[PDB]
Amino acid sequence: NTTVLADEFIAHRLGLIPLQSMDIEQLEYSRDCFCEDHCDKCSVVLTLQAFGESESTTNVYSKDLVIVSNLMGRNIGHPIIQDKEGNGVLICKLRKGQELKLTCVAKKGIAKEHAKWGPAAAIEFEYDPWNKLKHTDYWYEQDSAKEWPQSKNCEYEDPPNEGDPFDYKAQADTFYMNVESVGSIPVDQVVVRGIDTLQKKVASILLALTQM
Amino acid sequence: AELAKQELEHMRKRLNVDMNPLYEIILQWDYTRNSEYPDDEPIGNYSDVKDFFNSPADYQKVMKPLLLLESWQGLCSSRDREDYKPFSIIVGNRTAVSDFYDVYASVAKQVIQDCGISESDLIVMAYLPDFRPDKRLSSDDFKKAQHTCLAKVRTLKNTKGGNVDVTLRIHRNHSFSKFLTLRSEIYCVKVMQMTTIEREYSTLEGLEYYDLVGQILQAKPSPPVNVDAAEIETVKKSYKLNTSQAEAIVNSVSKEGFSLIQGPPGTGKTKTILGIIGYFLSTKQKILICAPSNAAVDEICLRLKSGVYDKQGHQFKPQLVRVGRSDVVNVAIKDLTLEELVDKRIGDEMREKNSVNYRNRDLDRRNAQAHILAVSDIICSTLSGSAHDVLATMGIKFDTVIIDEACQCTELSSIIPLRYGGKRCIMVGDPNQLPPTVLSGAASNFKYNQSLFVRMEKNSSPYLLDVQYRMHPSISKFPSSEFYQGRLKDGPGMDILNKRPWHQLEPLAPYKFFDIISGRQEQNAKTMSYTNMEEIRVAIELVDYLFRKFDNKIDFTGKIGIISPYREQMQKMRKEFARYFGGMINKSIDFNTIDGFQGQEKEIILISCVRADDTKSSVGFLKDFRRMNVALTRAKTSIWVLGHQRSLAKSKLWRDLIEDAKDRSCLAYACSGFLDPRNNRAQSILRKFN
Amino acid sequence: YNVRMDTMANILYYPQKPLGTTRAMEYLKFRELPAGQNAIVAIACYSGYNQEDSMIMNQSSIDRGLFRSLFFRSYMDQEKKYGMSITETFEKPQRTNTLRMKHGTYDKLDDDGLIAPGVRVSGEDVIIGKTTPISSKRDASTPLRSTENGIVDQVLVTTNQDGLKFVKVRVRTTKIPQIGDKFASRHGQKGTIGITYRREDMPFTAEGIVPDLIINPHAIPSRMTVAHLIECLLSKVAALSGNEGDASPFTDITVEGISKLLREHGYQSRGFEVMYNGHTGKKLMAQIFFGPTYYQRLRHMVDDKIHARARGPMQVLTRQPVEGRSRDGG
Amino acid sequence: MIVPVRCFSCGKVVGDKWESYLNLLQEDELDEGTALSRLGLKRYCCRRMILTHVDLIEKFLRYNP
Amino acid sequence: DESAPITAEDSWAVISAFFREKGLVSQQLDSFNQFVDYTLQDIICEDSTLIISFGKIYVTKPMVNESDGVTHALYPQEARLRNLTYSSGLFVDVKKKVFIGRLPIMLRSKNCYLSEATESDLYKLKECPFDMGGYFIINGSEKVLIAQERSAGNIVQVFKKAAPSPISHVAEIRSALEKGSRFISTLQVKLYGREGSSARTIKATLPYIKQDIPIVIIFRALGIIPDGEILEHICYDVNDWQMLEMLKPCVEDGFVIQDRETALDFIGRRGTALGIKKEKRIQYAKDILQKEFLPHITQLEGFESRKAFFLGYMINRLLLCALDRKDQDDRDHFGKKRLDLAGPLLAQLFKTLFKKLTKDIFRYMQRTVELAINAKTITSGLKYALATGNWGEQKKAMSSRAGVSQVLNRYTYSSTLSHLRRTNTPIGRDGKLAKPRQLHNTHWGLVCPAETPEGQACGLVKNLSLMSCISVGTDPMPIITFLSEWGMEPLEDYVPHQSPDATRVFVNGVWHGVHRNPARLMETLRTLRRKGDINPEVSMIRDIREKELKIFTDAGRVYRPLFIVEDDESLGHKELKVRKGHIAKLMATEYQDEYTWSSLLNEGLVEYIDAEEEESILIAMQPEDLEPDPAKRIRVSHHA
Amino acid sequence: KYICAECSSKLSLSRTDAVRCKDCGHRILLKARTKRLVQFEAR
RNA sequence: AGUCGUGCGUCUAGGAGAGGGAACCCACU
Ligand SMILES: [Zn+2]
Ligand SMILES: [Zn+2]
Ligand SMILES: [Zn+2]
Repeated sequence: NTTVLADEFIAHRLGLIPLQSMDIEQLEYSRDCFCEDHCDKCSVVLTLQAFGESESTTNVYSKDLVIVSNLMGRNIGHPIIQDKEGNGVLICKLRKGQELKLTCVAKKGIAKEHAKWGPAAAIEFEYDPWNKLKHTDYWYEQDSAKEWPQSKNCEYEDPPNEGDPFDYKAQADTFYMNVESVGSIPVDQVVVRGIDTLQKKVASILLALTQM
Repeated sequence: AELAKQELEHMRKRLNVDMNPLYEIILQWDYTRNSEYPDDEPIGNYSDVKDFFNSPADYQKVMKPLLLLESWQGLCSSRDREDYKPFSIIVGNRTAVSDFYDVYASVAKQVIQDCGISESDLIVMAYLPDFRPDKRLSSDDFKKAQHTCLAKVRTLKNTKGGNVDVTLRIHRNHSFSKFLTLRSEIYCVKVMQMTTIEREYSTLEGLEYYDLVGQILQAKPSPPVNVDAAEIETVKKSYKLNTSQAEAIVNSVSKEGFSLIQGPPGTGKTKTILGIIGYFLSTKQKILICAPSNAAVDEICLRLKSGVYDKQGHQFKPQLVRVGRSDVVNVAIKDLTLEELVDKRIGDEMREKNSVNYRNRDLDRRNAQAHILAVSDIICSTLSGSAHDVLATMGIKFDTVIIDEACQCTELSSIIPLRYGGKRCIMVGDPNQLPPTVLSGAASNFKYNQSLFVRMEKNSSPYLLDVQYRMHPSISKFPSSEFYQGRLKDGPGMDILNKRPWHQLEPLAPYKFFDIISGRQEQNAKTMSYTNMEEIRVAIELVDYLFRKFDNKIDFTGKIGIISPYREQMQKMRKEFARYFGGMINKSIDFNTIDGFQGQEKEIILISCVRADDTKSSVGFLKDFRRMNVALTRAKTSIWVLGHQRSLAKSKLWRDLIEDAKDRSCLAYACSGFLDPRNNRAQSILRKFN
Repeated sequence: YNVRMDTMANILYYPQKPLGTTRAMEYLKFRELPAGQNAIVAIACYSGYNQEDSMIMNQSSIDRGLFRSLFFRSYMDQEKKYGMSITETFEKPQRTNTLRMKHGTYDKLDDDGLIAPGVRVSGEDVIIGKTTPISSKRDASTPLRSTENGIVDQVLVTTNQDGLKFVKVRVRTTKIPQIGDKFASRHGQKGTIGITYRREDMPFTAEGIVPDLIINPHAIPSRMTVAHLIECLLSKVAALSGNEGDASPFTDITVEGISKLLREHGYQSRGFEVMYNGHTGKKLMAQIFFGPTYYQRLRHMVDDKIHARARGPMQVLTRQPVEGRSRDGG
Repeated sequence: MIVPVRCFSCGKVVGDKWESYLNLLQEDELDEGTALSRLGLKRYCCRRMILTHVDLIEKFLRYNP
Repeated sequence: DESAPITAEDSWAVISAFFREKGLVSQQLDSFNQFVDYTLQDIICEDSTLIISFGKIYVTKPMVNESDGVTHALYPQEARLRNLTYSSGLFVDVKKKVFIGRLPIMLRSKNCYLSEATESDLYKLKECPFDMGGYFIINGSEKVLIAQERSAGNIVQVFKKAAPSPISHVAEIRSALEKGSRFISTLQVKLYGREGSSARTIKATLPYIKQDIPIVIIFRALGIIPDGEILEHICYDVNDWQMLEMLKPCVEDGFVIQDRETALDFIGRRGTALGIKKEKRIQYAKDILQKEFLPHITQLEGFESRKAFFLGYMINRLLLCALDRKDQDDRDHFGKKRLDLAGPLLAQLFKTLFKKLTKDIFRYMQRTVELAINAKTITSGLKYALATGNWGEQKKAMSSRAGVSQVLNRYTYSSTLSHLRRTNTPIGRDGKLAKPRQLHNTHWGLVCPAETPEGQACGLVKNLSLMSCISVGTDPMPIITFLSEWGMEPLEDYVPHQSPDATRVFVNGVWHGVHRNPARLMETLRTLRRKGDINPEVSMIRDIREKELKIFTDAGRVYRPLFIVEDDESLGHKELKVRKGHIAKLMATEYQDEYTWSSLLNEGLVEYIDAEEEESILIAMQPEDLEPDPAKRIRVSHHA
Repeated sequence: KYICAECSSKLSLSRTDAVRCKDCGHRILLKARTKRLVQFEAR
């Protein structure tokens, strides 16, 4: 590596690069399987090679990464490309005489250990558009309704009527959830895997209770 | 000084032009695409070659589309006409070079040796999962392949086990890279060599830094400079040249810059070049002679080997360097080649010693070739070969650059040798001769076929060589009247030619036109080349009659040459002559196309025209006046013209030629068995046609 | 900065220009060389760890490239001659005829005696291996800082004015924000991170936006820093519109115009945004002031401000602990 | 130096569209907000991440090394 | 359109032009350039004579003389990497060229490679284009000289005294040469006796005279023997009897002296050094009075009346302050303060080192009873001065006032910019006197109100505003000649009793003379300065209340640019000279890169104003606010 | 073992040898990165 | 409308540690 950037900087940038994880369940954590180091059964190996030329700067993208390990017919670890041009995520720029040559090992993991594993960027969660449950006391100076614009989801619920009294028996319901995926996993598979993980955690709790 | 630094920087830039833009443009093309143009861009982008260029940028913008179109047409021609041997490679790691991907692949040494893949060869790669291992892979599969990708060979590294590592450069944005997975079999087949295209592109880019850039853009030759007549006469007497030739040489040498010399065939063009070289040497100054074809370079080298006389009359033989391969160059020129001259001049501890010895030998060879080039005074080569890497590394300025057959080469090829700081350029060419080789008719429509010498002649009239010796005055009459618009004077030997015989007899005359009353030509779909049997039969009968008349009195070894516009017709004639006459046709008779036969002169020339059917008014290549001039000017004593009367009469030039022949009584009706009185059918047909 | 061998250099990972920039900044060229980043600040007391002007920074943002820094430290060594014909030598000590040997590991040193770039050095590891002949020689290596460590970035060797060999070794380290690190807005507010929360725990707006920073509101009244809230509102308006906002002192624009523009952008006029508790999803009773704001990571960091001594070296003059954490003082 | 790979606030990948952002600003001569909206950035976190970024990598590459 | 009014926003464009013409480090670069151009030659010429002679001094490009090597061009990056000194050698011709040393070269000066370098050239040299230079590379370390604040010289400052002290009011002037051979001459005149003390006497502490002498004896020595002439010089308006009543004790006590020789003898009585008062001491006292007493006004005996007139003016100011008709002078005002940049500091260091070298070569010549210039004496001295910050004549000096040179801070670009434009106050960081620490109202537009360190240094270290520049100095002789030719009566011919109305003209604190038509002269001077004939840095102030004209050309004066407003307009309302056409021209020039800040100065659209001049002008807040939804901040009404 | 700041060409000089670049007069003489394996993590 | 010039290269596998005072400047609570 001889780029103007730093090895730690480029490594951090590479870590955030999304990778295909449709068959992540098939892949096993490195800490679990008995392997010396980053065996093909628990890791994905890619190689990044690049260098500049006379007067044209070399831009390094996600597509430049080349898978070197054997995936055994699994569509996992492929860089995610979504831009119209198809270049991918810009990584760095190399000038004439600047040689970049490195290897990347990707392991199975969760976003809790590091945000780079986050499959969803923003997860919007809303409920009770109209202030029916009195959960929030809108801050107002002249008029609460005028100051605070109506939410988009408000159209999906009947507007409140001042005639009726406050419903103290009402509880939170009809939660509007918008899930956006970075690209590693489709939103449908994202929610499916989240439900599966929660169910597996509850089942593990039950198993621990039974064992103890 | 500052000027020296600027000159050095300009030379370095000219000799170190990056090829990356050319690779980017070429690799974006689709091999499977079958169209007149590489892309679907609007036709309006292409523009005809402007006579005057405002600035180098406009010249480059005009030329680059034409060069790309020519390259695409050459690629298509290689794909269709030629079928290179396919091979297979294993994909490796990919390196993201600037706007490119370099893929390392391992191949067998025998496979690449058989295919003939070098470091400057273009290939097309494809993925064929359903391809049967036993199936005979061919270029047809690549053309019909769903996915194809162009690649350029960069390096070829040999390694134990007979393993060749090849670095293939492809366009980054190309989607085919998605199939370039590790340990993946990819079927690749060669297309063509990009060395000439790369050199042309480099010259086009560097034209800005050329010393004569202004003259090239303006295309205006430097004004003539008056010279004393006494000096011209002295030079003519010393070199034994002609008055007109001596005056033209003196005028060209006196003025600095581009010099135009129009030498019609048979006017001592090689003699004129020798005189120019001798005059320049008499007045170290390295001189670079460049010719479009290796044959011209070999002829020039052979002529120079005999020595060139100076003003004092003392013949001398300056060291001559031929920059070319031994196989392509003539056998006689092998000694003059750089490799042979260097060889003549030269005359795990074991592994390390062997490697050190090999490195020492390589260094000694490099030093020897550098010394030979530095001491050499005359360097003869081709336009493409003039840009050889060795010369660029040497970086030796060539003050005088002579270009031969300036009308037979493209502008880029002619300008290629000028990169080496060419201050004086002397271009010799005859516009009436064959135009520069072009693969695309569309490019010709944009005046791409037009060479720089054509524009220079249009701007100013060159010094036409009026005196000719080999060409018979009758033969040169019609070309002089029409093609050259006069200004041609027959030499002293108007009728004192050594080949006196076979002229007195009435049937055989210096010029004749034996038309065919009836003739049908068949066109082959595979080759699209017309073939006619009447022409072949007439030619065979005439040759047999000539041999019978002088079977033993005179030997026709290398004196009879049959030329036809179409390759298929010439091949059929050769086959028929071999079947009938036998092996004697190998030497006695020479069969070759008119374009290919250019540069060769024979006592008897049989120009056979294939166009016989009158159904289609189209004339074809026969319409062009330059081809007719080339065909007529290659003869010395006897010309036998064969072709249907009406089809030729359709064209204006051919109609004028027929009228002139009738005026000179050179027209004689001919048909099958013309000289066979036994066949009464031929006599009856001739009588009826009268 | 790659070629500059400064004694101490700090480089921000992802410099960002402020959303609200004074018209004089372009003349100062601050936009070309910004010092800070635009982080989504919520002025609320969420977990109680931002009290006393403290702040809560998102752990996910921290590990995703938020306020990461590169610290470069350069050590210089010379072969200054003490007496003619006697000079120091840059060579790896071999323990032979040497009496002064320190805990620094000399294995990292190469044959030349200088660690090449890409070598891990920590603690008292020797960076430059120099030995002064004595009349056989005594070690004079330059040990690495005890309290600082990292990957050696570059090494250069030249000749001084008198021709003596001179060496300069620059070591680069990556420093990530921590709780003890000090940050500050552009209004004289200085805060030390109290706790690092992942994107899940921190509250999220109705659009799913999780703030990068949370600041206790109590910092505003006492400090009289009304400009911070106006800057946050202007930054929100600029981000929504996409056009950089003018935050010059005496600009004709007023707070009412900014609020009107924000309302036109489909948000609360005064910048308050409904937020949800990340622990349980319950809507917060009181709406939270929210929006982007420019922040700067000050050089004051806990990593270099933490010291501890247990029977360390003592001054010869008084047999008492020496002064300075870098020298293992007390 | 280079555009951040993912948004600090939410984590959305924004490095792909930096070149597209520059092309829209230059080729189409579109305003900042319109270009960002076309690229598909709704939340203002990504909007300020892209808008506020500075291309110091080019300036560093201006040097010979 | 072209002459239409100008909006507030368009003014920003003009501001941009300023930063293009000068930049953020303009002051230091200009000071260093003017130093190396003129001050070095002036110092060489001042001590050129010896009992040998130096004709000219030449400065080459920076170079390094490596041992066992060949000298070659040295660049700032190479110096920083190799810890070399970025200095250029000095060549001086000697007659009956010699390398005298190396002068450090400031970045972005007129003697550095990066000056005539484009962005591509700077990158090729591994130099950041954003770097503003303005520092010295010593042993690789980057050192910046902080502007030093000092009390302006050649000005009379009158201060009261505490009740316990017998003195009531003291008027002090720090006379010093503005051309060469600078030496501090603090002349103080004190009024002994508090209110009601019944002893209203005034005594001036002549330099080298410990015992204060009455002003009457000084006037007698100068040549004004008659008491009436002394009173007329002291008091201009005979109508004011209070001044005469207060001065009556002074003349009563000075009546003893009536002869010039007696006055000179009495002056020479104190400070005896084994001399005879009547033998070769009257000449000594006369020489002291010619040089020591008010050296700045003149240094020749041809016209000694100027000293008498200046002393009379000083006594008049002291009496006015004592009578309470004139407010006490304030030290915090920048009009009386000068900010010496790297220019004057390097000039002093040079002067000292060159004097030391001259002494050394003189000693060497004396030894050689029957070349050999120690160049290191200057180079090493300068290196030490720029290394530890000890600004002293020699290393052994303990009162060098360290802190002048500080390691440039490069934590961030803004920090470097602030440090390069930083100012320091020589007052010790200790003490608990809040008055100097507080920023005076004069700091408006010259010192940033907010940017300042917190703690002991608070209120002492100051940072100049964006549109603030330090005068580099100019020759006042053209101004003196113009004033004399325009109708300024010589001070020798001044006749106050027959000239009740007259405006005194002061140039660099020198009372050259008086003028009868102050308005016309002031208008002509302003027109010439706006046209560009006179350097804009010169500050001209006219006070009608005191009827005094002051002209300042000395360096170290802080000034800022402001638009000029004139009543000439078709509409008739007050409008600025700058119009839409000038802004359009500036925008066109910016787009092209013809019309820059220099053109604005030449056309008179923008004028430089210093601290002193601001006391005699009214400034509008905005271009169009003071000339002609309760959300906008309340704006002060345009009463004027 | 060493490279030039400007030429960026390998020198591989030894002890008791000049530290100046052979190609040019510049003598910065930077050193290339260590051949030892180096690993980094995105954390 | 049916044909064509141009280029490439030849030797490669063996055990242990211990130390700077003064002055100046910047900066933090
Ligand atoms: Zn494993
Ligand atoms: Zn985001
Ligand atoms: Zn070099």
